[PDB]
Amino acid sequence: PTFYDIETLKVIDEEWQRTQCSPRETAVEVASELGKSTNTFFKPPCVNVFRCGGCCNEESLICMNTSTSYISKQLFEISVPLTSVPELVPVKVANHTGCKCLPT
Amino acid sequence: PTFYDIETLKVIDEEWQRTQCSPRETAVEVASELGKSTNTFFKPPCVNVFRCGGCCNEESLICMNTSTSYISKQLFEISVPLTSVPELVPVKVANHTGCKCLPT
Ligand SMILES: *[C@@H]1O[C@H](CO)[C@@H](O[C@@H]2O[C@H](CO)[C@@H](O[C@@H]3O[C@H](CO)[C@@H](O)[C@H](O)[C@@H]3O)[C@H](O)[C@H]2NC(C)=O)[C@H](O)[C@H]1NC(C)=O
Ligand SMILES: *[C@@H]1O[C@H](CO)[C@@H](O[C@@H]2O[C@H](CO)[C@@H](O[C@@H]3O[C@H](CO)[C@@H](O)[C@H](O)[C@@H]3O)[C@H](O)[C@H]2NC(C)=O)[C@H](O)[C@H]1NC(C)=O
Ligand SMILES: *[C@@H]1O[C@H](CO)[C@@H](O[C@@H]2O[C@H](CO)[C@@H](O[C@@H]3O[C@H](CO)[C@@H](O)[C@H](O)[C@@H]3O)[C@H](O)[C@H]2NC(C)=O)[C@H](O)[C@H]1NC(C)=O
Ligand SMILES: *[C@@H]1O[C@H](CO)[C@@H](O[C@@H]2O[C@H](CO)[C@@H](O[C@@H]3O[C@H](CO)[C@@H](O)[C@H](O)[C@@H]3O)[C@H](O)[C@H]2NC(C)=O)[C@H](O)[C@H]1NC(C)=O
Repeated sequence: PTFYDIETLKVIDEEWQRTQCSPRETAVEVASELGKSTNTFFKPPCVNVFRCGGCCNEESLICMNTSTSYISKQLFEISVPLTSVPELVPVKVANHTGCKCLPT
Repeated sequence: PTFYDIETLKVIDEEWQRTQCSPRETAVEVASELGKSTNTFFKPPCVNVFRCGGCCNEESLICMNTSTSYISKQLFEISVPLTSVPELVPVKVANHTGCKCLPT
């Protein structure tokens, strides 16, 4: 075990660690998380919340949220066509606060 | 258009911008990007590369890579069972360097 050897391996592990199941910030399209009837739009269409992702030690395991809170995010509801008026509505979208690899 | 009004809207747009199609760093499981025959493992199993994602202005559009480079990432190949020895191999994994919303 030379000294140059260690550093690289180290670094590779840090790589491996940064890929592990955690709540990472992601872009969620609000339509796909609700009923979305009769072409009631959103603007903006998407929102930045934290979500679970990343790899697991064993294959059968998956990154699943173990806890979740719900942020409120002001958005414009546009029903086009057509009317009248889009209003500033606070929609509740799931922020994942806990994760763990699980079955499945 | 009051002054408090502006700030919030501003901020919401910045939200909207941060969700738009771009190359964002993500965790790729190396098995799923190759042949993966006869249970030839990897360790670590995953790797941090840049990939395309995010929302698009219109619905029919998707974030697609328009350019891609290929990073080389030293990994351990373990064929278990079983032998012999896992060796430090440089695998070539796709780093997305360009994106744009497209059809589809
Ligand atoms: C893990 O996070 C997900 C979000 O990705 C959570 O799923 C959500 O769970 C809530 C609460 O059960 C669901 O709200 C429900 O919606 C139904 C019908 O759409 C409504 O009738 C109920 O009254 C309720 O409000 C929501 O649908 C669901 N969202 C999804 C899956 O898209 C889940 O709760 C989280 N799980 C853990 C372990 O915390
Ligand atoms: C949405 O979920 C994200 C992540 O799941 C939440 O961010 C997390 O907030 C918690 C709050 O306790 C942070 O815990 C602590 O953070 C401080 C930061 O200095 C740290 O010193 C402590 O050791 C501890 O970790 C956590 O770090 C943070 N995670 C990330 C990645 O930002 C966020 O709060 C959730 N949104 C809301 C408002 O519920
Ligand atoms: C967008 O990025 C993707 C990666 O997610 C690129 O897909 C990859 O394209 C390369 C080059 O065509 C493929 O390599 C090929 O593999 C086949 C068989 O597996 C081999 O026979 C060929 O000789 C070649 O080396 C690779 O399979 C493919 N990877 C995927 C899709 O998982 C794609 O090139 C990028 N597109 C743009 C617009 O740059
Ligand atoms: C893998 O792809 C990522 C992103 O697709 C590459 O990161 C990007 O690298 C380019 C190199 O030109 C950066 O462009 C310039 O970055 C400097 C940073 O100070 C900035 O001042 C310039 O305005 C310009 O944007 C780009 O920012 C950067 N993107 C991110 C999000 O990091 C990365 O280089 C690719 N891996 C390899 C080695 O091919």
